[PDB]
Amino acid sequence: ATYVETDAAGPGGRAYVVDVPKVFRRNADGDLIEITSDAGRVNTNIVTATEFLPDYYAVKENAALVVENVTASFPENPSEAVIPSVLVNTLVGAPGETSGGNRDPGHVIGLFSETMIEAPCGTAFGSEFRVDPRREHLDVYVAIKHVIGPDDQNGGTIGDYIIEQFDDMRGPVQNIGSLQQNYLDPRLVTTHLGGNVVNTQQLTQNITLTKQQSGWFFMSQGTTEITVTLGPDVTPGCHFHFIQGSAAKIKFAVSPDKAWYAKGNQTETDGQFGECTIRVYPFGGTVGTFKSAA
Amino acid sequence: ATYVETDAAGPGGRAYVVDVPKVFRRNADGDLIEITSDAGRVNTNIVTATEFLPDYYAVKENAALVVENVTASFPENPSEAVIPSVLVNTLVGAPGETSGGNRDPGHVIGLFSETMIEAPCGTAFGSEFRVDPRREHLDVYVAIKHVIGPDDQNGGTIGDYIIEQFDDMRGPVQNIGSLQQNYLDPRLVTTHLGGNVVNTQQLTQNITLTKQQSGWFFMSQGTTEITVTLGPDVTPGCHFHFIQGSAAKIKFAVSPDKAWYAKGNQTETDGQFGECTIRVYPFGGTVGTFKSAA
Amino acid sequence: ATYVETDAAGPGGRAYVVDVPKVFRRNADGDLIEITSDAGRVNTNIVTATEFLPDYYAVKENAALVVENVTASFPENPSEAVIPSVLVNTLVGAPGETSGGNRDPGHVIGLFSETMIEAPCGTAFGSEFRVDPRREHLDVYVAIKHVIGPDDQNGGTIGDYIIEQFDDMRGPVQNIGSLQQNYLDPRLVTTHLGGNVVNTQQLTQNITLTKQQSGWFFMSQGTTEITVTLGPDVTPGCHFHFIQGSAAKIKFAVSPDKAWYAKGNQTETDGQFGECTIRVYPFGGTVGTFKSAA
Repeated sequence: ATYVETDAAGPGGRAYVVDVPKVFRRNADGDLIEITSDAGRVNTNIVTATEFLPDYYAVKENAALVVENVTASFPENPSEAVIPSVLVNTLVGAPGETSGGNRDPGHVIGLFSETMIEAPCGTAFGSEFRVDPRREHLDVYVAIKHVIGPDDQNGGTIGDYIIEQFDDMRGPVQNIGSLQQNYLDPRLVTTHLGGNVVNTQQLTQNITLTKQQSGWFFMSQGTTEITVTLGPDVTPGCHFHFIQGSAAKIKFAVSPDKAWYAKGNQTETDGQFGECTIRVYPFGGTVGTFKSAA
Repeated sequence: ATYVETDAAGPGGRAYVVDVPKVFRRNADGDLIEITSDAGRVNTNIVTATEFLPDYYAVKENAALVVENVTASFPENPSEAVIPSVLVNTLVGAPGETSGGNRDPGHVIGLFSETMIEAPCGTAFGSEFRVDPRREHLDVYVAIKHVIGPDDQNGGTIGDYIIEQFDDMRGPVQNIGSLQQNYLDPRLVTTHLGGNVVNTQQLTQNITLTKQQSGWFFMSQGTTEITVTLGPDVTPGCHFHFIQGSAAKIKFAVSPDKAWYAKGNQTETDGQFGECTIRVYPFGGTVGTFKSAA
Repeated sequence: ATYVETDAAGPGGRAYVVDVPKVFRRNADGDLIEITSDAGRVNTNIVTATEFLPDYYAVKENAALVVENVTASFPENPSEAVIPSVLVNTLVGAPGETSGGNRDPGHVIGLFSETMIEAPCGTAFGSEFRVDPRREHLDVYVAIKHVIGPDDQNGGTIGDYIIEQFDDMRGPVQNIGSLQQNYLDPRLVTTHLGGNVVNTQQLTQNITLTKQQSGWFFMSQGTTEITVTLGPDVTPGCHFHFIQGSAAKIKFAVSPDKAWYAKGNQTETDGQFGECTIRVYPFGGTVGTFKSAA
């Protein structure tokens, strides 16, 4: 780190020529930040309790970190450049280097959002996506977009890909009152071009159907009769399928608020290999479509 | 000053360190210009975008906040820790105290994303999840991965959990053209294990089927003749189901751009409980499977 | 350069000042790179990860950016105010001005996540949402929402509002091992009121069924018989729908691992307008519900 006379600063310029690729790390209130082109790292904030002010300025003044990006092109030349607001670039391994990596026990996270709740709270939001078309027309908006780079530039191989992955914690977690997934606006259309898989189970004891049992396949296996009771929590719209693979018969019952509706008033399957489709319609309309054993 | 083996510049080290959080540089005029930077909790950027350039180095030149996190390890000792590029924590209630909380009117949000529109905009992205396997092999990729704390370490309870909620805004918004959820790659293998609910409708008058009503279960009610007309918008591949629960007949009509197809050119139902399943197919092939009344 | 005491770094502050307008760094190749400050926060970090420590305090040490929000409120008067943690406000055009814009080739991204791979890796997460109810009870939690400003506040229009978009990259991308979307907790209940669209195709030669083809509709065209073989990859819980669209019969074959199962061991459709519903059940039970040609 000296002042030298070099041509890189001009025909006869002078410069400070610190001679290490990892130039000044700088010391913040405890940590070496990075090259002297960065800012503070750890941010904390405490908000003051107030009333409901559903305004953008109000939530801005309550926010802990505010990032805003404004683009202003000319009317003659509306630009076509990609303008992200927040760019999080997770990188593993230095470019041009074949050193190290991360193993299975650990994992790298592009963005970790953790909810820390220990006080009585009404609702908590993990994310939110709002669009405000104040003045103009937007041709198309997408909340979540998935892009994978073409193989002509990326020679790597991805063994497995998951769009969305949800584990099971029936043992470790019991305090969840109810977990669901709601789409209250039927305007959307699901253009699912792939396959699908549904749950299946074999019945041997009498069961009470709820909203979770919507749509699986039931196998009546055993010798004693198996009774299925449609609980009051079952909502119109779901459907269940039953097929008998054994000699045991299948009995059906409904909640008092549901009135049985069937062709011929049949309350059980006719025989083995007989199909039974149970469908629920508004104001408690239970319809059981039966198929002959033969 | 001085050069140190900090180990914060990789496994090797050998970086240059300055022991104060602010450094400066004297320009030609004689006044100091800061080399470093430190912004508060509010950040603002204005960009005069040039022509389209899909280069990551060019892309980061327009972002208002760029975050990188590089993981480096020895080739013989790959890392096994967890490396989140960005960590955001939403804490309610000071630890060691249960005082206070948030009711229904106020909702704590881990991450807020929103947009204002004031100029003609082509398209807008609420998020984007890219991946570039530039050189090496990656085993598993996950876009969104939901985690619930185990109850052995969590004495509290969660009454309701929603992995995704989309409300209905029939009244408040009417400027939206279409609502879509596209999966343009049939190579996707969706795996489900929960339940499903299908919207159900009771038909009583003339109806022109569109994209929104696809996949539903329709009920024939009343005595007057009910006609279902398939408009041009109905793309191939959609499926519809109809059940005649009364004596009202059901007629089927197709747009002139496609030809109706059924069993024996039967363009109507046969009677009560005569179910018709309509499946559209390319080249204008609209097939209808008709079920006998008895 | 020497540390000095100046007011330019705050009232009664100290700094590290270089007395030359140009400061240079020697990179790994010996070239000189000028050190300069751009616009926007460039928060960056490099981590030499230790062993696996799955603790919040431990993991927070490896984050390039940490945001902490504590909404402590009084016990007798809990708050009812919306309090986000990270607020992102991307907008186009200043309020009150219609000048300029951004056409379709360009776009704005609310949060541009990224992931570059240069070294072998085990697991990568695009994002992660976690809830930790240590002490108290939470009423409702929703991971991700979708809120659109009501028209009484927004005067513009939206063309398309895509909840989730996934394009097709068969050409550019062929190094992907597989594409999946797994839900391995059966307790989940979904309420999809919108339309559902699946993939349909017409057979022309002998084919082998895969997981991607589950839940599709097929028709046989021509005169030569077409053989459909269930591949070894087929697992229990799938379903396939087949209809003979022409005079050519469709023969059914099963891999040695799976066992064929049908009413009367009917391995092919009798004639045109026949129906088959092939469902795979535990222990390799490939059971096919059959409907005759008529």
